[PDB]
This record gives sequence, structure tokens and C-alpha cells, in this order.
Amino acid sequence: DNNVVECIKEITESSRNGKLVFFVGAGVSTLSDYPQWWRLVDKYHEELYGSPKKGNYSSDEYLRIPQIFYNVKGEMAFDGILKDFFQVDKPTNPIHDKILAMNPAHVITTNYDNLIDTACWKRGKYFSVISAEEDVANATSSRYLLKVAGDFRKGFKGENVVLKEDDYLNYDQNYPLISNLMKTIIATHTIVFIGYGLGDYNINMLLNWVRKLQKDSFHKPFFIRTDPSPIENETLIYYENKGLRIIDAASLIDSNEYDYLERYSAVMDLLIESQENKFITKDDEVIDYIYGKISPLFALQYIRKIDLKHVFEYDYHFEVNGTVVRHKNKGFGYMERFFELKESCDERSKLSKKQYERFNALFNFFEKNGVICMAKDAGTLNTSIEINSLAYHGKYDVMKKFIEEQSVSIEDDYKKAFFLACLGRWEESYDLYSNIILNSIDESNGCVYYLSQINRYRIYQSITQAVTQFNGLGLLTFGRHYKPFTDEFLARIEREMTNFNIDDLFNGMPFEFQKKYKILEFLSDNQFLYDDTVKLFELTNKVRSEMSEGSYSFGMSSDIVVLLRLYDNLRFLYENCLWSVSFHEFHQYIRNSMSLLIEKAEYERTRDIDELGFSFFGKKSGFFMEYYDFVNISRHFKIDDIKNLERS
Amino acid sequence: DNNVVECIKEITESSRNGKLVFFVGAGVSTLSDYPQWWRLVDKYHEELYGSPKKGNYSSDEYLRIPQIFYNVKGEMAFDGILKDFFQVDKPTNPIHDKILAMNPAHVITTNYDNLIDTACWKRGKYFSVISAEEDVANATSSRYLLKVAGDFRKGFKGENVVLKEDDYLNYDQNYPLISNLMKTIIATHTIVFIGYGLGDYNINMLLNWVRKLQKDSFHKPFFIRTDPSPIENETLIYYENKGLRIIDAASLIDSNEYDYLERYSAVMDLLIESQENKFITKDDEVIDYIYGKISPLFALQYIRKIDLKHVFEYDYHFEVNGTVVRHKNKGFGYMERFFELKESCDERSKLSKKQYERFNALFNFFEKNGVICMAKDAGTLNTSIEINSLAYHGKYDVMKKFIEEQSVSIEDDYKKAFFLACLGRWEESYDLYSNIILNSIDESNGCVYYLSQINRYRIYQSITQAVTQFNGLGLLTFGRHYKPFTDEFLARIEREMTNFNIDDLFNGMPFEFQKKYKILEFLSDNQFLYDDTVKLFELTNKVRSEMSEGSYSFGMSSDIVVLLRLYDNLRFLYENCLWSVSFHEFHQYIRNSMSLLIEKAEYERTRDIDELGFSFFGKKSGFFMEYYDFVNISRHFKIDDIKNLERS
Amino acid sequence: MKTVIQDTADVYFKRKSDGKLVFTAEAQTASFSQAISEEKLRGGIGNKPLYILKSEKEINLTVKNAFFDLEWLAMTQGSERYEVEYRTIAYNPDTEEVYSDIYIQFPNVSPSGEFEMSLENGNALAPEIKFEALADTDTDEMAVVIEASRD
Amino acid sequence: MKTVIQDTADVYFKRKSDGKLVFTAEAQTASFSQAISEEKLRGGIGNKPLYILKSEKEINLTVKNAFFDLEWLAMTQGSERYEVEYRTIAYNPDTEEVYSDIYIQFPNVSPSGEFEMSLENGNALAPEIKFEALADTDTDEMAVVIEASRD
Repeated sequence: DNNVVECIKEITESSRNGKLVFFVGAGVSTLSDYPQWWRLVDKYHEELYGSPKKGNYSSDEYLRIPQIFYNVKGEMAFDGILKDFFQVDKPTNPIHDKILAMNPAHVITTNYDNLIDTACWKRGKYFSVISAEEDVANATSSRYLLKVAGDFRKGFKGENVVLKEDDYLNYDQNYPLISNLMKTIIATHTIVFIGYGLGDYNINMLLNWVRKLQKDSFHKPFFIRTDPSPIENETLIYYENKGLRIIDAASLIDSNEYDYLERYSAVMDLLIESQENKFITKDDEVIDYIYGKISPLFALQYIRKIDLKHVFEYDYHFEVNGTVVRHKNKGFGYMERFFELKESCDERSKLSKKQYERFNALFNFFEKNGVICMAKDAGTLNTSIEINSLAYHGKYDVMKKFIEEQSVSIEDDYKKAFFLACLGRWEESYDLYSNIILNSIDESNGCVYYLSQINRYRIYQSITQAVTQFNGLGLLTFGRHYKPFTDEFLARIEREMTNFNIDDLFNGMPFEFQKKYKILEFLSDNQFLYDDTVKLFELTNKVRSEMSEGSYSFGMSSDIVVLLRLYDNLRFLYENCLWSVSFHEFHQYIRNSMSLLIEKAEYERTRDIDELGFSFFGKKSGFFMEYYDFVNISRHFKIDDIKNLERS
Repeated sequence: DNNVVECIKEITESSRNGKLVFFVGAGVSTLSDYPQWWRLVDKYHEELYGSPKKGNYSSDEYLRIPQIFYNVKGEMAFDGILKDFFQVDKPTNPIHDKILAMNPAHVITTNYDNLIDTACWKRGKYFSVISAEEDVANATSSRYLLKVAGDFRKGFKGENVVLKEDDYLNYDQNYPLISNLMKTIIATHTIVFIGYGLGDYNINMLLNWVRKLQKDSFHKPFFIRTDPSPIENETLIYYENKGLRIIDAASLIDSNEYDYLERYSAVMDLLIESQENKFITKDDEVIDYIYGKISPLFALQYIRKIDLKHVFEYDYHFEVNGTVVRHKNKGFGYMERFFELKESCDERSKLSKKQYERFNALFNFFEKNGVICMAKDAGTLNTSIEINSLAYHGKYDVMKKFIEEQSVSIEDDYKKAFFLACLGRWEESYDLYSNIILNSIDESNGCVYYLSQINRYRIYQSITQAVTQFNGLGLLTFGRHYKPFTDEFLARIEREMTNFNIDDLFNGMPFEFQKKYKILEFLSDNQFLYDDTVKLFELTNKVRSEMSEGSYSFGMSSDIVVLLRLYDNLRFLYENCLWSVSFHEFHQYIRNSMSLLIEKAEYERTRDIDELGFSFFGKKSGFFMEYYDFVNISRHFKIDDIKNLERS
Repeated sequence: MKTVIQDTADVYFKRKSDGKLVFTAEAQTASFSQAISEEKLRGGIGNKPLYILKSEKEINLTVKNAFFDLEWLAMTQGSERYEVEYRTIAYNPDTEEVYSDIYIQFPNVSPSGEFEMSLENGNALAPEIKFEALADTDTDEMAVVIEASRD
Repeated sequence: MKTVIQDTADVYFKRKSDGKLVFTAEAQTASFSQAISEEKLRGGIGNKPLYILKSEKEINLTVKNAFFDLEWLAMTQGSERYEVEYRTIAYNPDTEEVYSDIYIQFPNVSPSGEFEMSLENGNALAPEIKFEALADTDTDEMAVVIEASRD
């Protein structure tokens, strides 16, 4: 039915970002064969007289009988009976394993036992058990295990866990902060109940008053009903206009009136479904979801290949050769479907303009990178190497001419900031990124905001590093203390950057950012080089020890993937126009890469060939260096390669 | 003033723990040329009676007169004056940045203007600014901006603003969600007041509201007294009795009455400039500061001094052999005093019995951690690389006897589990780790817990790396398939793997561990090796440039460096009883520098001395086959490496 | 287009005295080795030999792209030393057309690879294998190369 | 107490034409590089050349210092023949006693600093300084040593 699938899909989507809190009701405790208050009021009535009242007690008798018993007999007898009743120790039941398996964030309980805490204990997560008004002020974590009702950790006495109707009268006057945090959690997260009927008038009146405050902006929590008998439609509409969303287990499974725990089993079975890729079976819906994912980053014009797997949650392992392979895809072949659609024009003609509007968008950057097919049927591949980075082209006059040009729009402002940084002077560059941060939210452009964060960060890093360089060193070198920056500028930048560290730069941004920009976070932290150089220094010895006795083929030997990643990550920052294009990391990367190229070439060149050494690859790539490589040598090369690699 | 001393000490406490949230006041908002409220009151009087009040307005009149204006003309001219007097942009003040410099948990805004929004947006964080009932619900982010005064982002209408007498009359229902979340924010985090006036005293109402029953679990917030007139002892007495901590700006330093800027800035920069150590003063506070941090350091077995992350929040740099270089020192040198007390004998007797015992323990631990002396007095030192091992050498009978007994402490069970796992008996290891995780919950010793947990994932990762080619490669090598595991164990391990990961292991542990055991973050990711590999490669290329040049290097520029890092890595993951020694090319991480240290001395056995080789180093350092070198050989040796080092 | 070297090479096996066909195909690694080493094992003789041509030989062979097979795997789930054949295509630099093929085969091969990788970060399978080409005492063995392009 | 052994060194600078005192407390790396080489510098005419003595002689110095001197640094804030005088000691393996001191002096050193310590993370300062050996046209210079092992 539409309502039930809608409800479960709501639960899943809210959980995916981690906004779920589960109301531990008393039903779970009695699900563990724990005797209830039914047994607990008995001896009270027996000392009262010698016979339980036939029929169901009203909402007042249940609270008043222990009150009468206490006020008549004594607190000492009250606590003694509390010991005689609350000393039972029981194991867990599969309910707790499930409810923890839902990966909650916060836990609140009203049943007065401690079974959920020990279920967490075995499960191995950390929670803060708060049960006294003084526990709140010393919160030892950001996860809170509230117990509004209170536990018996500090004993079995009245301060402890109480069910005295006088204490029902004593409201928040005892425990104000508990109610405060209860209202807070009910307000921030989406709420689900479990293990309760309709016998807590208090909670419903809280909810009704809450909905009376928020007016029409109230997030309706969810409720589960375990009645074998059906709940009538008028009651459902009453609770709907009440503000509660009921999910009825009766419409889901069929059982006996005394089945009990097997209904809860089923309701957790309903909850536990948590997936997205399992609903991709339609040919069109493949491209529908694909577009819905890929679209937000049109502002970026290129992405890295082995980086690209980060978007797709590692479901496919993207070989840098432009071909893709399955990594964690347990469902339909949506990339296999897309690649078989690519080579079939008749299937391309079986689509409307609704998908053509997204095919047009895909085309541009998809072929800009150059992904072809999978690794199975692929034949002879070939990548395109070209650089439009004029800053890489070493023509500063034209960039000055473009700098003198006025402003057009946000993307153009980003490019101009990139060239201003390219000239070396930074004052007006920082001013420009300042204004662009001011007005970026006016256009509400997501990716460029974080790109600009990284911009201003690495600009400041470069300025301060150069300052440390002129800091001392300059006087001895240039003879005069050249001060190219006003002391006011330094004072301002230092006063606005006392504490800023980049680690939380991905933690303080709106949570809607990462869901569409998971891949791009890797450019913030110091991992700008760790993911790259590892494979470089692996393949280095790989080929160096491959040596000249085998591991032999014409176009799979040695640097095959090396050129792929080499010119794939070459223009990544060099075409998106990011800034640390002058950093010893790229000195390092280019020098290593170029050395591997020359090494494979000249180890092919002079290798001894008995009969089969030259039968394989009876042609050589010879390392025919291109203009790009020469510019690399000009820019980021100190040995420049022969300076040591001619003695060696 | 000693009072001021513990106040600043506790501000430093709340500075980093994340317990701090600010309550911004009207003084700073006025400090931005923002037209004050009394001027709008005068304008209201002018448009109402055409005459100004002679004498100061009463407390009610300020919000009372606007009721008259609203009632007699109407909201037409009300919104007209809203337009006319609140459509004025203003330039920002430095107080905003100074406040945000400390990164508070949230901001409570009693100002209509969005200046706080400007400061926050150019700071770098986006806060979920809340102003109405609709605003709480859609809050996606976890960091909030709280404008109790309200904003004008919803337009220049009196409905959204809280400047109406009926509103303070009806605040209890119109905007209750913000009120309750405000109370919670007060409760769960420390509070400081800034720039707050003396007209309505939000302190008055809220202090009364929470004092209503605040028994013993409240941390009184701290108010900076801003007006030029000095505070009175009677006034301070009244307020402290009331529940506020009042610090007078003139109680530190005095200037002109209208010079609010210099006063407030002086107070706030006094409070800020304390980094971590400026009030230690005498020697009694020398011992306790290092005490509270290094007391947990006695728990662990052996630590790489490269792993000395933030011993003192990155205050000082601890290099290879064990000397100290000041990294972030500006105040008291609390390490030189302790080290010289270690150097001196008579001054040791100044320590009391407990103090002397702690000093003896600290000196012993410094002996056991390889730290000897600072570079200030570092001379001819020698550190013991005598490896302490039982499985790294292979005395299998020792653990085969060490297993057959009943343990007493959890540490015994931990080391037994590690030893047994090293033996290949990986089945009962899971049940044992279960026993530790289950029983080690009601106890305050968590490093063992963390390491126990991180074993699980790595061992299971190895096991999963095994079974696939056990049903694969298995018949490729030894022909006959085998089943070292049952189906129930496979089902249980798959079930536990399904809803588990490693990314949140550190985030899953309490705050106290995160403070005391913050170094233990690096090892439980995977790229650690990935991250020290790049350091090793930089060292590799430096050493190989040295060999290609032949450059003489004085002292400790030895690939020993390299190889002493080799011992560091070969000791760390072993002494702590961690399976993490048994991984993938960890082996090749050994291998590269292993064959490399062969090549370094191999080429090095050619030194073409000219004038300085004999004089500087007669009886040269000499390459000798180390015993630990041989253990490396017989613990890691493949065959291909032998081949290439043979032909090399 | 600009600068990348590309071909393909497959990896095929079989079983001696059997029609069992279960192994990885099309390994991008398909790595191989050859070596001839000599040592001081003849430093002393009766001073009247003819020759022995000892010539210690060494042959590694490693292939890795997984997905061996599922049928013969299932049949064997319930020591002939196998047999291996290799195929490589050589292109003419002057004409650049598919005209020539290279055939490689070894009678005996021993897959002897280490059985403990256990990488922390879960790879895409990647069960790398290595092989040693064995030789009997009768004759032949090693490599039988057949040259195509009989045009 | 096993073999974590190591020594220390002293580095002294000086500015010529006056008694300026500049020095370095310690030099950890202290990478000393000496290069002698030649490629081709002879035409080969005039029948008997009667002479050739070309020899590329370069001396490289490298120190790391955290002690400049404010006495002059502050005054300059509001060149000279940095000439360098290295100082060190030597030990006799037979006795292992402090008996010999070794001095190394350069009267003409011009610092050749590279303005590219562009790095992401904040290091422990460590401003490594690299020097070049400069020579005049008159005579001598380069290196001078003093021996203090008299007994």
C-alpha cells in the first residue's frame, strides 16, 4: 500500500543521514518474560486486604494503589517490596539485537529495567546513561541515553525509579532538565515508538501541546500498533488529525492472538530494509537515478577517474585506463546497461527528450574525460592529452589582459581569481575571494563555495610560508628587508585566522553538501598527495624489478596506466583552476612520473634479447616527450632529470 | 586576583572541551553604529504626541509606547518605521571575531541585525539559524545560530519581531520551541555573557526560571561587567548569591568611561592570550600539569617517539633520538623545570612523599620511553635497541605453556589472545575478545578495550582474504581443498560484519579517552602505513641523491635514520599485542628499504676519499650484518628479491 | 589519442591427461621471467671432463585478473602438473595490421605463491598467482614457440 | 645503551670588514658535498700546449639554524663575506678520550638560498641553509684547518 511503503521510505531516508531516535517502550521489557506491575500491585492489595479488584483498574487506581500502600504502611516496607520485586535478572531477546541493529543515534527508555543498556554493552557501542537531574550537566559524550523514568542503578529507593502518584503530581519540579532534553529530542529528530499501547496520556498531551505550538510546521513521528484485531479507520483519521503516523502490523502479517513476539519480529523485519540500489530494474530509471546523482557538479567540468569511485560508494572499481569493473555492485548492471546502450543507436532512438536533456549534459564532461567501455570487450584504447591551462602555457601578457577585463559572473570571478593568484601577488586576490564568499550564497552555488574555501586556505598558506621564508633569509639574501605587504594586511589576516584548521572545514558545512559532493572532500586535508604517490612508488619498483627478463607485452608492459593517471590528474587542478600548482608535492609527482617514463623507455632500449625478449613488443614507445613534459621540466624539476640521471 | 585566576583557568577548561556557548549582548550590537532602541522610542513619542519625554523612560515604557503606536495608528506606520529605521547596513566590529575565535558550540543572539550572520558566514561555518517555529524543524545541520531577538529575513513586518508588549505577554506560547531549546543550551554547555545591558535582564528572568529549582547541578555562567563604573562588593555579593559570576572590566585595568572598546578588548584579549600555560608560576603547578596528561602514559608498553602526537597539544617537537625542541612555547617552560629537578638532587628533596614517589615513577617512565635529554644539553647519548620479543623470535613452547592456566586480570587475557592468534588459532580469539568486551565495561581502563576491538576487524579481514582463494587458489597450489571453518562460524562472522565498519571506531569512544588517549588515532586507519611510506620515500630519495653525489653527512643523516624508523615500525605493532604486523606488503615496506640498505652500503664500499674521510672518521662507521637484520631476513624473505639483489 | 601504449594479452591453461578447463583468462599482469645463473659448483674435477652445461635456470610466471571458472571448480570441490599455453599478437610497425601471432606453451608448471596477503583496505578480489615452469628428465620441456603470419 | 650513538658539531659564521658575530648552535644534517669533474675545455692547437691544470673544484655547505642574532637582526629590521668557520672534535678509538679539536675555516662564502620551501604543513621550523664556496682571483682561500691534537 502507498502509505506503508511511504512510511518506511521516510524512515530510511531520515536514517541515512543519521536522524533517528527510537522510543524504548515498556513492551520490549515484557517481551523478555519480565513480570509487569500486574504482579507488583498484588502484595500491595494483599496487605491492604486479601483480594485483587476484579476488572481493569482505571487510569487513577493503578497510580493510587501504591500511593495508598506507601502512605499507610511505610517507606521502609515500600523499599523492601521494591527489592523483593526488582532483583530479577534476565537475558536479552532478539528484539534488542534488532533495535540496536537499526543503528540509532539516541536512546530513550521508560521501562525501569537496565536491559537495553546491557544490550548496548554487548553490542559494543558507547552511550551515556542519564537518569538523575545531576547527570545532564556532566554530559560525557554527544550521544545521550536518556531515561526519563529513571533506573535503579543507585538502589531500589524512592529517589530511584518511582511509580508513586504523588510523584506523578511532582512533575519536572524534580527532574526539569530531563523534560527539557526530552522536548528537545522530540523536536530535533524523527521519532518512532515501540512497545506501548495507548496508556500514557501524558505523552499524548505533551505531543498535542507541542503540535499546538509549532502550528503546521510539525514533523509527524511514527507509531506501531500490535493489535491482532484491526484498528478502525475513524481512529486512524483521528490520530492523523492528532499528528501521529500509525503503522499497523495487522495489515502486514497474519498470526494468532497469542503470537505476541512474532509480531514484533515482523515489524523489525519491515524496518530493517535499508538500501537504494535494489530498486534499479527499469531501463529508463537507470539513467534517471544516474542523472539525479551526477547533475549537481555541472559547475565542475572534470573529475578524476580513480577518484570517481568515491561518488558511487565503491560499487564499481574504476580502472584509470578509462574502463570500469564491478567492485561492490550486488544488483543490476546499470553501468553494463549504459555501456551496451552507448554502442547501440537503435536503443538510443528508443528514448524521449526527457532523457535527452540529461544525455546532452552527460556527453560534455563524460567524453571530456574519455571513458569508453568496461575491461572485458575493450580492444585497443587511446587517451587524449591536451592542456588549455594558459597559465601552464607561460603567456602572462594575455592573462594580464584578461585581468584588466571587468566582471561577468561567479564562475568568471573564480577564473580571474585563479589568474590573479597566477601572477604571484595576493592582496587583491584575497580581497576577491573575500567578496566571492560574501556573495556566493546569493547564487547559492554549492561546489564553488567549498572550492573557494580551499582557495583562500591555500592562498593564506602560501603567503605565510613565503613570509616565513622572507622571515629571516630575506635580509641576508636581498640585503634589504623587503616588505611587500602592509602590516595592516598581516594584522587583519592573522586576526581572522587565529584558530582555523582545515579538519572541520568538511564538518561545519550544510549537510546537503556532502550527499552530492562526497568525492571532492579529499582536496581539503593533507591527503592531497597520499592517495597519489602510493601507487607511484609501488609501480616504480614494480617495473624496476620487472627489469628485462619478462612480464612482457607491447601495450600492457609498464607505464600503460601510468600515462593514464599521469595526464588524468595532471590537468585536474590544472584545468579546474585550483591553486597550489606550485607545491613540492607536484615537483615530486612530475619528477617521479617522468623518471618512470624515461626508465621504461631506456630499459627497453638496451635490454639483452636472446630469442623471446624482443619477440614481445617488437616496437618501442621510446618516450617521445611532448611540449607538456618540457613545460613540466621547466616548472617543477630540479635535477631536471639528466642532472642526476646522466651520472646514473 | 586569585578569583580571576581560577576564572581564567576554567575558561581555558571550557575553551577546548566544547562546553562553551556564548550569549551575545546589546553592547556589541550598539558598537556597530546600529540605531539603539531608545532612539526609536523617541521617534515613536514624536510621532504619537509630537513631544519628547522629559526624564528617563521607565522599564515598561520602552516596550509599552510601541503598543500605543501600534494600537492608535496601526501596523501600517509600524512597518513603515520598520522599513525606514532598520534598512541600514553597517560595518562590522572586531568583537564579533574575537568571540567567534574560540569556536563556541552555538551563539545566542539578542540582536535584530544580521551582523552575527555576517561574522559567521565570513568565518567559514554555516549555522542553522533559527528564528521561528518553522525554522527548528528543517534544521539539517548540527551547529545552530539562535536569534532570540529575531531577524528580518522574513521581511520588515512586526509579526516576526518580538518587540511588542503582548509578545512578551504571549512569548510563553508564540515562540516556545526556541525558549525550550534555549533552556537546554543553557543546561548542557557553559555560558558567558558579553555586551549585555541592564534594561530587561534576560539574566533576571531566565536565572529566576532555572533557579526555580536548580538544586546542586548547575554551573553558574560568567558575566563581564562592562559599564565604566566599578563593581561593588555588595553588588558582586548579591549577584553571586543570585547565581552569576561577575567579573568587572575595571577590576583588571581602567580607562575613560566612554572607552568601551579598549576596556572590552583588554578584558577579552587577556582571557584569550592564555594559550595553555601562563599561570603556572611556582614549582607546585609544574608537576600537576604534566601529571594530568602523562599519568595515562604509564599504561602502554612501548611507544614510538615519532608517535608523540600533541603530548602538550603540539607544544613541542620530539625528534628521533629523544631531544626536545620548542614548537609552540610562549609562556612557562614547564618541561625544563621538571627535567632540571631530575638533574638536581637537593631540589628533589623539596618534593613531598607522594610528590617524590610520582617523580620517581616519572623518571622511571622517561627511562623506559627512550627520552634522555634535550638538544640544549644533548651530547654523546646511546639508546638501547635491544628488542624485547617472544613471538618475533619464535619460542613457541613458551606460549604453549603460558596458555594453560586461569588468568586473573584482563591484561592477561589480552596478551594470551594475541599470542594464540599469532599461533594461527584464530577461532577462540573471537570468543576471548567477546569476554573482554563484555566484562571490561564496568571499569575505567579503555585503551585495552580499543585495541581489543581493532583486532577483530583486522583479523577478520585476513580471514576473508583467505577463504576466497581457499575456495580459489586452494586447489591451484596443493590440489586438495580443505575447510578450516564450519558453517555456523561463517554465518556468525558474516552477521557481525554486515552492520560494522572501522571508520567510526575512534568516534565511538568516550570523551575522556579522546582527551587522554588522543595519540591512539593514527594507527587504526590503514593509510598510516600509507602515510609513513611517503616519509620513507622522501628519505629514500634523499639517501640515493646522497649516494649519487657522494655527499658526506655529519652525525645522523643515516639511512640508519631510515633503518631506525625500520626498527620503530618493527617494534610498535608488536609490543602492543596487535595482529596488524600480519598484513599485505607490509612485507614490501620491509623489502624496499631492505634491499635498499643492501645497495646503499654496496655502492658505499667505494668511498673515493680525498682529504676528509680519514680525519673526520677513522675506523669508519662500517656496515655489519645486524642480528635484527637477520631476523628481518628470516621473517620476510621472498625469492625474487634475492634474485635481483643477486644480479645487482 | 596522444600518447599511450595499448594491446591485449590473454592467459590460458589446461590439465595434462585431462580436458579440465578452469583458470583465469586475460590477466593484464600475465608477468613472466627468465634467468640463467651459475656458481662455484665445479671448482674441482678429476681433470678429464667433456662438458655438462649445467646452467642453473629460473622461470617465474605470474598472472592476475581473477574469475577462473565455476564448472570444473565445482567438479573438483567434491599431481599431473597441468599444462599451459600462451598467445601473443605482434603488430608490424610499418603496416600496423593484425597479421602475426606468437604461440607459447610450457609442458609443466608449478603454481607456488604466498597464501597470506590480508590487506587492510579491501581490494577488488585481486588474487595474484605466480607460477614456476617445471621440466622433467626425459627431454624437451621449457618453451615451444610456433610462429604465425605464414603469408 | 646499545648503539644509538651520534656526535655533535659547531658552526661559526662571520661578516668581513668588521667584528660581527654570527653563528649556528647545531647542524644536524651538515651535508658536505665536494665535486670534481670536467667535460671538455681544450681546443688542442699550438703544437705543444705545455700546460693543463683545469679541475672543477666546488665546496658545498649546509646548516640548519634557529639562532640568528637580534643584536644586529633587530637593528637591520628597523652584504659581507659571510665567511664560515666550522668547528668540531675528533676521538681516538683506542682511548675514546677528548683530546683533539678540528677546525675548518672558509674565508669567502656567498650564501645561495633557494626561495621555494613551499610546503602544506607547518614543520618544526628547521630553516635549512645551503651555501656555495666562492673564490677570488688572487690566491688561497677555500678551506683552512687547525690541528689541536698535540701531546
